Amino acid sequence: TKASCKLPVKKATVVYQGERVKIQEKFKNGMLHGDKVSFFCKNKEKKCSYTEDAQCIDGTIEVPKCFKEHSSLAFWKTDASDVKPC
Repeated sequence: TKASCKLPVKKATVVYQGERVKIQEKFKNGMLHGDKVSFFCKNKEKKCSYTEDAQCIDGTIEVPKCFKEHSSLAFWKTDASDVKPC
């Protein structure tokens, strides 16, 4: 009775099983229920980036607010997906 999720982004990069990929591609057909993937983010307090593990649920998933599909005022020149881990 485990359904699948739906890539909430068309170009999101997460770390599934310690591997960096694009949920919009690897899971182009939605993500499997329970699938755990971390998103890349940055810490203005530590000046480093890290990962936010996520969990796919029966047809529903809650991506970490950290991720920002909207750039608007991203500024800087190193999105979390391309930052060094603290």
